[PDB]
Amino acid sequence: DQAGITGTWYNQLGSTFIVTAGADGALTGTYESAVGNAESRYVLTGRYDSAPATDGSGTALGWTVAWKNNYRNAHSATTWSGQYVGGAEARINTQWLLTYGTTEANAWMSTLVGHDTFTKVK
Amino acid sequence: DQAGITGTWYNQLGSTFIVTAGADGALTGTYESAVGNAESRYVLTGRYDSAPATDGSGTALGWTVAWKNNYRNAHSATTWSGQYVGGAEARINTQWLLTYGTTEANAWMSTLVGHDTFTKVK
Amino acid sequence: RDQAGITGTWYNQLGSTFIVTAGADGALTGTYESAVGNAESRYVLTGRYDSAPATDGSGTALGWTVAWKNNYRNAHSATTWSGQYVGGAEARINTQWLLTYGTTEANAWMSTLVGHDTFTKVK
Amino acid sequence: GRDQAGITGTWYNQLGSTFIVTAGADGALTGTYESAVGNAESRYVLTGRYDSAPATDGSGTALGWTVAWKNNYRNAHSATTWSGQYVGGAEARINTQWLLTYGTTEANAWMSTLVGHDTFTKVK
Ligand SMILES: O=C(CCCC[C@@H]1SC[C@@H]2NC(=O)N[C@@H]21)NCCNCc1cc2c(cn1)OCCC2
Ligand SMILES: O=C(CCCC[C@@H]1SC[C@@H]2NC(=O)N[C@@H]21)NCCNCc1cc2c(cn1)OCCC2
Ligand SMILES: O=C(CCCC[C@@H]1SC[C@@H]2NC(=O)N[C@@H]21)NCCNCc1cc2c(cn1)OCCC2
Ligand SMILES: O=C(CCCC[C@@H]1SC[C@@H]2NC(=O)N[C@@H]21)NCCNCc1cc2c(cn1)OCCC2
Ligand SMILES: [Br-]
Ligand SMILES: [Br-]
Ligand SMILES: [Br-]
Ligand SMILES: [Br-]
Ligand SMILES: [Cl-]
Ligand SMILES: [Mn+2]
Ligand SMILES: [Mn+2]
Ligand SMILES: [Mn+2]
Ligand SMILES: [Mn+2]
Repeated sequence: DQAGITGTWYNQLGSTFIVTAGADGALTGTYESAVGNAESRYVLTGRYDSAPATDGSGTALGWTVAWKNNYRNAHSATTWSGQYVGGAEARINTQWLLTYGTTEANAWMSTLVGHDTFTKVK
Repeated sequence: DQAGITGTWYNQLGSTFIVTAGADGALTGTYESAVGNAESRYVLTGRYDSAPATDGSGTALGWTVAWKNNYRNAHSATTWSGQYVGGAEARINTQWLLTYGTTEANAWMSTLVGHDTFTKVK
Repeated sequence: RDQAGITGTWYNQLGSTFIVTAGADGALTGTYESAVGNAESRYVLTGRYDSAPATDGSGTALGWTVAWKNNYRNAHSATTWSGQYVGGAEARINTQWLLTYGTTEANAWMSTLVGHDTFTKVK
Repeated sequence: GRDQAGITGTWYNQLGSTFIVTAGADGALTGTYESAVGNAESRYVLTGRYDSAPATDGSGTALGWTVAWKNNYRNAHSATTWSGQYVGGAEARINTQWLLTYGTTEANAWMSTLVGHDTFTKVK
């Protein structure tokens, strides 16, 4: 699985997800969002299942982007939770949560939920 | 900031969240869950907003546990998204997604959602 | 307004059947037939939509609840879908859903699934 | 219905919002919702369902309901759905996660839904 997951992915919004997987269970790389308060690439870090089930089940993985880089700071972070699905139509299917910083009065409105699909198709 | 986040946190389930924060925004550490297909400590990694807003809002952050250990492999990953609230009694408020590896037929049932609040006292 | 647009029979990606009638002032009523899970046949659904939506190209907010009891079985669970109706050439209802099942207190942490369903008038 | 009388009544969550509901013997939830925060004033219609024959075996009673945020004063072009369980006992509780969706353009649909969680008890 380490082969398939490593590389460059794109989601349904046009965002670019560059990731290296290491055989211990680590995800590293960068994220460029096509939408939102975001410009250029952002450090991403995460983990995946190093020894996944060989019966057809996807490989569970997740990663986090804190939306601060050398250009702008959106005071938020997104975590993607999902699974990688091999086969020729190699896909990474996620649900995500995006939290931005708030006062305590506004905390009830701090988190967005959504879902992305990535493939390696430019 | 890093002094504030770094340390040992416990959520409402009794889980143990050991995290180190770097100047760059990095999060690293170990997570011990008191419930679930989990045993002993799992590797975690994430990110946090290195330079939060100046209006008294919380610090955005998130992290991912892949639930493979030397002892247990639950074929799942959890991502936590939320914010660090500093003050006399510091708090991390989060929402999390837990995805487990499925076939494509059962993908619709692959992701639990919940909310965790971590404090510095058990 | 979108009363007629929403009203009808809709199908999601799973193959579930969503039969809904939208009333004059924002009521949703009808039945849901899941193609998956611990479910047989039609279940009662109720919901609300925004009966006076913006007209600035934005979707129409809605949501509804199914409890997974009918006369054939009881899955001790409810799902809520929250979403928007998008009109036009091919109408679509785009949703995210929360499925909660009964649990003890110490198992509450694992009570709720989340997912996304897209309904069209096809398949 | 089992918990048809416990569920029924006037609840409050952690934000101070007010949840006034009536359960029917076979599953229906009807009532009004008055949010303490957000783009809302006064009461909004709500409808939902609950499991009227719950396992009387440790488990909570699964339920869910919806508010569209339009009434005679405001229209916030959004809807919230709560799903969760009623837990009876000495402190009856309703613990929920919620999804709030608001009308968006197609290019902005990605940002259309907030998730959160509300705890209701029958004490102001
Ligand atoms: O936009 C970003 C950066 C990343 C977005 C990209 C996601 S990540 C998941 C998805 N997938 C993908 O590729 N891109 C997208 N941070 C803004 C969050 N919001 C701050 C805020 C504050 C207030 C508001 C509203 N909002 O109103 C109330 C007052 C204050
Ligand atoms: O248990 C875990 C990881 C432990 C983390 C606990 C969370 S993490 C968030 C929260 N916060 C905290 O501290 N602990 C808790 N992985 C197993 C997930 N379940 C897989 C599965 C498969 C099937 C099912 C049901 N489930 O039924 C259908 C058939 C297949
Ligand atoms: O299956 C159903 C009813 C139908 C749902 C259809 C959804 S609704 C959203 C989506 N959209 C669509 O059309 N159909 C799907 N209720 C689940 C009850 N499960 C109880 C339970 C206990 C344990 C488990 C796992 N489960 O493991 C962990 C431990 C114990
Ligand atoms: O607020 C409401 C209704 C009241 C909700 C009360 C909730 S209900 C759940 C919770 N529980 C509880 O008691 N009160 C709270 N409608 C706002 C819809 N949003 C419009 C919008 C558009 C854009 C934004 C941001 N917002 O970003 C900027 C760009 C576009
Ligand atoms: Br923003
Ligand atoms: Br499990
Ligand atoms: Br089941
Ligand atoms: Br608003
Ligand atoms: Cl106001
Ligand atoms: Mn808002
Ligand atoms: Mn189930
Ligand atoms: Mn599980
Ligand atoms: Mn936003």
